[PDB]
Amino acid sequence: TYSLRTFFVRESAEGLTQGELMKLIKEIVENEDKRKPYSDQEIANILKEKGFKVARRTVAKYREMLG
Repeated sequence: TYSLRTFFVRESAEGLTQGELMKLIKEIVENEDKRKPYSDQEIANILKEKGFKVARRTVAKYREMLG
């Protein structure tokens, strides 16, 4: 009740909406870790994966929206 479409959007995000990114960040924290939680640093690092266009700053903002 959420999954849809395929998965293949490495080179830059699909112009996703700010709202989509939110759930995206939270989704990443869906199965975080205690000794390796998806903190703003992590999620932010994830972006380095050459996927979405985030940033410690942006993540920080989201962190508050969810964290």
